[PDB]
This record gives sequence, C-alpha cells and structure tokens, in this order.
Amino acid sequence: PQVYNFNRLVFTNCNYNLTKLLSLFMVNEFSCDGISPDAIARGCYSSLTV
Amino acid sequence: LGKLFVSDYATKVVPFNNGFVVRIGKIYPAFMLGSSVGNFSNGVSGRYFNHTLLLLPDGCGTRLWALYCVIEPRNGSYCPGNSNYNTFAVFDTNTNATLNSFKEYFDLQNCSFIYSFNIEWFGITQNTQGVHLYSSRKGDLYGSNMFLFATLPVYDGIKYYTVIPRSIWAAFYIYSLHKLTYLLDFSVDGYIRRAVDCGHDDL
Amino acid sequence: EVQLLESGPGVVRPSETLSLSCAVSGGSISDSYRWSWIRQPPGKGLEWVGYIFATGTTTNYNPSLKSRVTISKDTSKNQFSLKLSSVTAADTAVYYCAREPFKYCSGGVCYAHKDNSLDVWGQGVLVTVSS
Amino acid sequence: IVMTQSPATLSLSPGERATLSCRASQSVSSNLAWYQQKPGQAPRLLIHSASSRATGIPDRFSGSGSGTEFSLTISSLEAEDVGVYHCYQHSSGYTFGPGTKLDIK
Amino acid sequence: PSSYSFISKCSRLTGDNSHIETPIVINPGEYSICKNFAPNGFSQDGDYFTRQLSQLEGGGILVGVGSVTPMTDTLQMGFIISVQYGTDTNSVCPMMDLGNSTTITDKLGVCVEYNLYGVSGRGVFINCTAVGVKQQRFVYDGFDNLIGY
Amino acid sequence: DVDSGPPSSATSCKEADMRNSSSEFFNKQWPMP
Amino acid sequence: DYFAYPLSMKSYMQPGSAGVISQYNYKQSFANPTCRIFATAPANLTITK
Ligand SMILES: *[C@@H]1O[C@H](CO)[C@@H](O[C@@H]2O[C@H](CO)[C@@H](O[C@@H]3O[C@H](CO[C@H]4O[C@H](CO)[C@@H](O)[C@H](O)[C@@H]4O)[C@@H](O)[C@H](O[C@H]4O[C@H](CO)[C@@H](O)[C@H](O)[C@@H]4O)[C@@H]3O)[C@H](O)[C@H]2NC(C)=O)[C@H](O)[C@H]1NC(C)=O
Ligand SMILES: *[C@@H]1O[C@H](CO[C@@H]2O[C@@H](C)[C@@H](O)[C@@H](O)[C@@H]2O)[C@@H](O[C@@H]2O[C@H](CO)[C@@H](O)[C@H](O)[C@H]2NC(C)=O)[C@H](O)[C@H]1NC(C)=O
Ligand SMILES: *[C@@H]1O[C@H](CO)[C@@H](O[C@@H]2O[C@H](CO)[C@@H](O)[C@H](O)[C@H]2NC(C)=O)[C@H](O)[C@H]1NC(C)=O
Ligand SMILES: *[C@@H]1O[C@H](CO)[C@@H](O[C@@H]2O[C@H](CO)[C@@H](O)[C@H](O)[C@H]2NC(C)=O)[C@H](O)[C@H]1NC(C)=O
Ligand SMILES: *[C@@H]1O[C@H](CO)[C@@H](O)[C@H](O)[C@H]1NC(C)=O
Ligand SMILES: *[C@@H]1O[C@H](CO)[C@@H](O)[C@H](O)[C@H]1NC(C)=O
Repeated sequence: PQVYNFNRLVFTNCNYNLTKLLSLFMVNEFSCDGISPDAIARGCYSSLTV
Repeated sequence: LGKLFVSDYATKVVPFNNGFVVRIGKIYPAFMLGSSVGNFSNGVSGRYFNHTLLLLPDGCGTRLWALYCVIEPRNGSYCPGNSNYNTFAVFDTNTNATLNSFKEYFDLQNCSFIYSFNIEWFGITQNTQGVHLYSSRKGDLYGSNMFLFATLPVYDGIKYYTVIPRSIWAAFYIYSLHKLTYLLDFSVDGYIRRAVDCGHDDL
Repeated sequence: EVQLLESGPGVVRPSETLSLSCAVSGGSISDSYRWSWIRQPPGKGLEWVGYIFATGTTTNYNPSLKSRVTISKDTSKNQFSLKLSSVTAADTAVYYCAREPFKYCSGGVCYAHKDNSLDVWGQGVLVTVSS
Repeated sequence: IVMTQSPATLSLSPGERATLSCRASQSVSSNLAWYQQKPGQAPRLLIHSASSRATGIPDRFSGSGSGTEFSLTISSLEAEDVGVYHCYQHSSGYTFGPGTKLDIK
Repeated sequence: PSSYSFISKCSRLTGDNSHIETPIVINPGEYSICKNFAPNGFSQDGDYFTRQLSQLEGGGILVGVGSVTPMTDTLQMGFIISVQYGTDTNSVCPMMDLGNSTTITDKLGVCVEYNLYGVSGRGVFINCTAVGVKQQRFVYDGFDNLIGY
Repeated sequence: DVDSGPPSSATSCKEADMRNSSSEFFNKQWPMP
Repeated sequence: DYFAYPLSMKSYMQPGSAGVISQYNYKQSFANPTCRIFATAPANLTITK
C-alpha cells in the first residue's frame, strides 16, 4: 500500500529467516536509532513491528 | 419471550482514551469498539463505519468472540437499516447464541479475523502493537490482578466504544484508564494486593 | 438542477469598476467545486476570467488581467460576484457565469479532479464601455 | 498555449461523416472538451474528455484523439446541429479554440 | 502499484465563510484522517475531496488533496522497524542456531552463560522455593535485573 | 478474508422496549468506586 | 584499502549492516581514525574498468 495507508505487522512468538528477507530486498539507505541492523540479526526481542 | 427489555446503552457513544477496565459481578459485557462513528438512516446514533471490533460473549458465558468486521445495517423491519429503529441488542434463546442475534441486525463483511477465547475483572488497552485484552481469569480466580490473554491486530486508533445491550439485576462498572504513577506492592507469590495512587492526594 | 442568472449594468465608464452579480438557484454555493467567470468579446472567442473555490477563500485569476479583478462569494445571499477595475473599450464583452461540478457527491464525500470542464452555464450579461 | 481548429468554415449537407479537428501547441493529458454554441446562446458542453460523452448528448457524437491531435466526428447531419464548435483545454491554463462553423448546402 | 501517491493537504475549514484553514496533522505511528478518501491510492494528482465532520469529530469541512508520482522501473519500498525488550514471556528470534536445549542439574552453583527464551546473560542458578507468578517466567528485582526463572 | 458464517435468514428484527436512565429499573445506584 | 564497488550498494558498507558485504567481503575497523569514501574513477586515464 501507500505511505498513508501502511500495513503494520507485529511478531511476538515466532522465528524468522532474516537471511531470506535480506536476500530478496536490496537496501538503498537505512538509518537506525537505539539499535543496529546486525544487533537485530544476532539477538532476540519481545516484539518486532514492521 | 415477547418484546425485549433493554436500555439506552446501544445509542450512547463514549470516548476510548487509554482504554477502560470493567468490574464484572453473573453476566459478561458486550462491547462495540470502532474508530469512526455517525448515525443510522433513522437518525439514531450509534453507527460504526469501516472496520469495527466486537467483543461478544457467547456460549452461556463459556466463550468470548472477537471480530473485526464491517457491519452493514440490514433494511428489514425493526432493524438498523429501516425507517423504524429503536435499539439493537444481543439476546439468548449453542456456542453461536449471541453471535446469531447480532447477525440478525448487521451483516458481517470483510472480517479480518474472528477469534474465540474459552472462559472478575476485564480491561482493554490499545498500543502500537494492537488492541490488548486483559482478564483476571488467567491469574488466580480469587485474585483481582488482570493478565494479558489476547493481542489483536487492530492498528487503527479506536476512539469510541459502545456497550451493546443484552437480554438474557447483574450490574457491571466501567472505569477509565489514565497514565498515572502507582505504588504496587508485590507479595511473595507475586500478586498485587495493595496499591497507592500517587496523584490521589498529598500523603 | 442549477440555473445561474446574473445581474448588473450594461454601460460602464472608463476607469469605473464593473460589478456583476450571479445568483445560483439550484442547490447552493457549497454544492460545487469552484465557480468561474468567462467572457467573450464580440466575435473574438471565449476567455477565462477567473474562479472562486466554493469552500475557502482561495481564488485564481487570468494573469493577463494585471490583478484588476476581484471575484468574491457571499454564502448568505447565495451568490458570487465579479469586480473588474479600470475598464476599457477593449474589455467590452459578454460575461458568462459558470460552474465546475464534482464528479460525485456520495455519502458525505465529494470528489473532483484538480481541473474539470465547465458544465452548467448562465445566459450571460452583455456589458459595454462608452460615454 | 495556442489551440487551433483546422477546417475553418466546414459547410456540410444533411447526412455526412463530419469530422472536426482541434490541435494543441503542446500535448494535453486528454483534458480536452467540446462545446457547441448556437447563434445567441450560452455554450453547451458536448464531451469532457477525449471521448467521454456528456449527459443529454445524442449518441451520434464521438470525438477521438489524445496528446497533440483531436477530432469531433458527426455522421447524421441534423438541422439541430448546425452551429459553432469550440474546443476547450484545461491541461495548462484554461483556453478555448478558435471556433469552427458549419452550415447546410 | 499503479503509481506512488501521498496526501498533500489535510485541513479542517472550520465555519463562517470557510475563511480559516486549520491543517490536521498526525501523531508518530498513527494514520491520517484523509486516508479514508482514496485508501487504495489516488487516481490523479491534485484530486479534491470534501467531507462533513459530525459533532463527534470537531465539526467543519474536511478538505483532502492527494498527489501522484509515476511508478519507477523497480518497485521501491519503505520500512519502519521497531523492537521491544522485556515485554513478553516469549520472544521473536532470527534463525540463529544456538544449539540444543541443555540441562542445569549438572551445573547448579556454577556461573554459566545462558539464553532462556530469548533472555541471555551470565549467572549462577540455584534451586529455590518458588516465588513470584508461575506463568510470568521471569522474576525481576527492583532494578530490572533477573533474579529468578 | 474470514468466512464469518452464512448470512442470517431472519426477515425482520425483534422489537425492543426502550427504557431511559430515568426509569426506576435502571436508575438504581449501587456505588462501587 | 581500495576496491571496486557500485554506488548502489554503498548502504551495505555502513557500520552495523547485517548484509553480505559486512559478513563476507569487508568490515571497517574503527580502532584508528578512519574515513570511508566512494568515488568515480577518471574516464580515460590508466584505470581500467
Ligand atoms: C470507511 O467507510 C466509508 C463509507 O462510509 C468509505 O467511503 C467510501 O469509499 C469508497 C471507496 O473509495 C467509495 O466508493 C466509490 O463510490 C463512488 C460512488 O459514486 C457513484 O456510485 C454509487 C453506486 O451506487 C452511486 O450510488 C453514487 O450516487 C454515485 O453515482 C463510485 O463511483 C466509485 O466507483 C469507481 O471508483 C473509481 C472511480 O475512478 C474507479 O475505481 C471505478 O471507476 C469505480 O467504478 C467507488 O466505488 C464510496 O463512495 C465511499 N463512501 C461510501 C458512503 O461508501 C471509506 O473508504 C472507508 N474507509 C476505508 C475503507 O479506509
Ligand atoms: C529443587 O527444589 C524443589 C522445590 O523444593 C523447594 O526448594 C528446596 C530447596 C527446599 O527448600 C524445599 O523445602 C522447597 O519446597 C524440590 O522439590 C521438592 O523436593 C522435596 C525433596 O525431595 C520433596 O519433598 C517435595 O515434594 C518437592 N516439591 C516439589 C514441588 O517438587 C526438588 O527436589 C529440588 N531438586 C533438587 C535437585 O535439588
Ligand atoms: C534461510 O533462508 C535461506 C534462503 O532460502 C536458506 O539458504 C538456502 O540454503 C539451502 C541449503 O542448501 C541452499 O540450497 C539455498 O541455495 C540457500 N538459499 C539462499 C542462499 O538464498 C537458509 O538455509 C535458511 N536458514 C536456515 C537456518 O535454514
Ligand atoms: C459459529 O459461527 C461461526 C461464524 O463466525 C462459524 O465459524 C465459521 O464457520 C464456517 C462454516 O462452518 C467456516 O467455513 C469458517 O471457517 C468458520 N470460521 C471461523 C473463524 O470459525 C462456526 O463454525 C460456528 N460454529 C459451529 C460449531 O459451526
Ligand atoms: C446525524 O448525522 C447527520 C449527518 O450529517 C447530522 O447532520 C446530524 O446532526 C446527526 N444527528 C444528530 C442528532 O446530531
Ligand atoms: C470485502 O468483501 C467484498 C466481497 O467479496 C470484496 O469484493 C472486497 O474486495 C472486500 N474488501 C476488502 C478490503 O477486502
């Protein structure tokens, strides 16, 4: 969808293959605050909002 | 059964700021939470546009349906889409008892999800991660602390809720939640049995 | 249906301002996208004079008019008027009240493109500059 | 911009395949209309897109074209159709065409 | 999609002769009130929308305008990712092979690196009488430090 | 996407007796702060 | 440390990337005052594509 009608996914109790997601998409620019992308890849968290 | 004995709850619309907590008792409250609210074709207030969240107890108190649908008022007699319309209520005569009554008034279309929870205090809050339902049943039954038992993928900010009348003096009280500071006393077993509201008074 | 009769003088002296009044008789001012003025010198093609938004005070004009034109609306009397200043013999024409309609007004939502073709016109009042 | 209409004074006969033509200085995004003006009458709209016919217009009218070239096509040359046909564009500014002219023989 | 589109104006026109144009803005993480006009996307640039807000919405006329930009050769997406720590008994973990579930009966009293349901660290595990709530898997102290499991 | 069950076949809705808060049946207060 | 690198993938060389460049190709060391530079070689000089 468009920016103003964005879809939100919340994950709580699941496992996901971050290698698969990054193999598909090609990042052009990322800017993180309070966490790094590699930190997401190497650790667990109580929730993930996309 | 004859005519239904109900109240004005179906027409009143009240804000949903920070959520509410409900004291039960036995009967279970029925709610209609939505974002955009207007009025029907008869001028009676209480129409919810777009996706609306329904919390409908069912199964003689053994189930709590959770629906996120678009309710369309049917144009039959005594129904919300007719010239004559007083109120809508959910009545008993079956695990689909109160749900069938609701479908007699509205037609459910584009239901994103339908959930059933097998089942006091009840409470609902909304956050960036969705609508959270809390209940004291997940903890000790004799206790009053509410525990999370359902996270619902409803991400549009709910701004209004309506208590749906029910026709089976069971009374329940709804209290508003606020971003307060509290002093919670956890015992050895972990449950809270004594609290202080810091902003209540000076002491 | 909306019918747009307009009223004003027919003879305007040089440098004296020209005022016309077009009152709408079907619906209201607030049931349309924007209301516009169109002129046509005798045998010289049509010409766009400007328009006024039905909601809001935003207005646009023909740049060839040197900002001599002020078109306002008054919802109380259900009319929108036109003022052209410093009138000349070269400005004599017939002025057509116009309307730009919504594509649909359903529910409580009216949707119109950024620029639409004029749909319902008035009869037109013929002015002249002389002495 | 500067619109134009080619066939100037295209007199006709009852029953034809009358084809007008209106060309723009630059391409318009199909935002071209057709208007018909009887002698001493407010202009009456015909089409509000490339070929989007408007309400009340008899089916015999069907324009065509996009970008820089357009046309208005009439076959049944009925006496209630003799007159003047402007072309209006709202893609850039708001301007009207030179104006055609038709008559019987 | 057909084309990229976004809201350019979302204002409340108040009353009188609509001479006050108050813009309605959003809060971080929230949706816009003008998204209900063209939820699937704006058809053309500069589309105009109007709506009559009821008394339950502040009153006035809600004017919405959207803008449309052409689609690119490759679809370009935008992501906003947020995480939370310590707000659940379970966790979301990536496909990291930590190994296999081990036992602490042979390691009581010895400092061992642990990763328990997404919560990781080092500590000494000692058999104890149950305190705290059972379903709440973790017992934290007054400083958000794990003291029971 | 959920099926939500078959649409209801009831031709008409059931009449409900409307009572305002001023009625003695629902005006009874049992405070529970 | 110089190498050929497309400008479209310059995001994969930022500190903290989870992509394949950091894991398997190059990871910048921040033990010394360092700068990362992406540029374009001269068109008709001795540098051969
Ligand atoms: C929350 O709920 C509200 C409803 O209260 C939704 O608002 C509706 O949104 C939809 C989708 O945008 C609108 O649907 C459009 O309606 C137009 C109505 O115009 C004519 O059609 C009806 C049909 O009977 C006539 O009765 C009416 O008088 C008009 O003559 C349709 O024309 C549209 O169809 C066309 O849309 C575009 C046009 O470019 C193209 O895709 C097609 O050509 C298509 O044919 C369209 O269906 C609807 O009008 C809004 N109002 C109402 C009352 O329904 C909100 O969208 C919703 N919020 C969400 C979903 O986030
Ligand atoms: C681990 O501890 C459990 C729980 O016992 C508690 O902790 C002990 C340290 C002691 O303080 C007990 O009094 C506490 O109640 C042990 O489970 C109990 O074991 C005892 C002895 O066999 C038995 O009589 C009880 O019925 C058990 N109770 C339960 C609920 O299981 C357990 O045996 C300990 N295991 C080890 C390896 O030390
Ligand atoms: C996560 O997904 C990736 C992508 O599907 C998996 O990588 C694949 O591994 C198989 C195993 O031989 C290869 O045949 C594929 O070619 C790989 N796909 C790639 C590299 O794109 C990876 O195995 C998954 N993670 C786990 C833990 O299984
Ligand atoms: C009670 O009604 C619900 C309607 O929401 C039924 O649930 C659906 O039933 C249909 C038909 O059996 C299925 O196709 C759907 O997949 C069901 N959806 C869900 C979310 O349950 C439910 O089956 C009914 N109860 C019984 C016992 O049949
Ligand atoms: C019912 O909705 C209409 C919608 O425009 C509104 O005008 C009317 O005031 C509403 N009824 C009441 C009692 O406010
Ligand atoms: C809602 O359901 C109808 C009925 O099939 C369907 O046509 C429409 O696309 C659905 N809308 C959404 C947003 O899923």
